[PDB]
Amino acid sequence: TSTYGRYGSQTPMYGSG
Amino acid sequence: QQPMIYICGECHTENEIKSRDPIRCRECGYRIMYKKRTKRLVVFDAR
Amino acid sequence: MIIPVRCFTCGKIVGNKWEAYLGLLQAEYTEGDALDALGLKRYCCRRMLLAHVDLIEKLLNYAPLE
Amino acid sequence: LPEELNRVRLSRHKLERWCHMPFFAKTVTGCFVRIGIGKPVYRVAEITGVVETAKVYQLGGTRTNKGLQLRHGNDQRVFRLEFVSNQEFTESEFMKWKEAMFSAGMQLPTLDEINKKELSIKEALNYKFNDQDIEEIVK
Ligand SMILES: [Zn+2]
Ligand SMILES: [Zn+2]
Repeated sequence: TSTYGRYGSQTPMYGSG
Repeated sequence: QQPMIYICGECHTENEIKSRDPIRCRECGYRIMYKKRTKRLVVFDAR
Repeated sequence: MIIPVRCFTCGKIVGNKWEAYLGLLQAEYTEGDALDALGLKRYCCRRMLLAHVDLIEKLLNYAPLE
Repeated sequence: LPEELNRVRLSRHKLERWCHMPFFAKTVTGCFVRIGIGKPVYRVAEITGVVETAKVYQLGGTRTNKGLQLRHGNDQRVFRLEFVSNQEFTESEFMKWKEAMFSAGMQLPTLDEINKKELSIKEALNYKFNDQDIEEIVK
């Protein structure tokens, strides 16, 4: 149960904001 | 590696509770909390 | 608490008729005509829609989350 | 080597278990993260300290508004815990980070430093919550 990543959950970028 | 996952009373939020720890929920803070369903082979006969 | 699936005495399926019974009572129909409009001839199956208490609503009032 | 450098890489899943734990400026200060700058290029930055931003954002289930004062050689600016990626330090990214460290003049941390710092997170993960920290966490 350390890091159940299985990639990820769509990580946001800085400049897109 | 089972951290004994518990369920809060009103918030119904999962909490990881180990031995020698107070039984309180990760937010708000209450004193009532229940367990989760077992992982065994719960098989009934529709009789 | 909830509508049974079949009549205890006869065995006819009555579970699929509580909602329709409520609707027919809702529109204009009364009980004595609704029961035979649904297709319940024997008097043994008619208690399932008359004697049944709907306690599942009160149970659902105690929603676990949200 | 990149493999030895990824041991202390704080992924996005581990940071969700220390959003309100005390001593956040001691165990976290020293590790490296793959902060997403952005198109798919990434830049490794050093954790100088901890800051607090005025914008509140939700990260999956939980939600935190705290910042992270990072620095990549000389260029430093405020960042957020939501832009961090779970990918490991690639060879190109490792070479870029090494070049940036060499150009900035900051001495590369010794291998023993990382070896003794990686145990901090492991020891903090299994930390028994016996003291009066639950109240601060809930508050
Ligand atoms: Zn609590
Ligand atoms: Zn009947």
